[PDB]
Amino acid sequence: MLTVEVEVKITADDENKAEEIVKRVIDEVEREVQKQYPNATITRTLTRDDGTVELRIKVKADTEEKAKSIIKLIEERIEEELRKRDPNATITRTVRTEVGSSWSLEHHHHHH
Repeated sequence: MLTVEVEVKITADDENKAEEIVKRVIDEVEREVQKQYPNATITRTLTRDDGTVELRIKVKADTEEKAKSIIKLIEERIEEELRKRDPNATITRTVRTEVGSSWSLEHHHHHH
């Protein structure tokens, strides 16, 4: 299993109330993901910058694909519940983990 780190930049009308909603929502979704994926660990850090609630989600899951599933359904919910009262509630996915560390497989064809 691997850990996936994304930065979801949540812009709302009230960054105070945006923080409040997104806090509860992830925690309510967390307990429902824990029963689907027992080994998957949901971690989140809301850090407010320039009026944006910068939600950095860390999902340690079986694969990256199954982690992105968890991330996406969180990004659904946190924008839905927030948009109901904050009209300009829009989340920005910025992935902070890159998976594609290439290497030179140099092999000199030297046999006798």
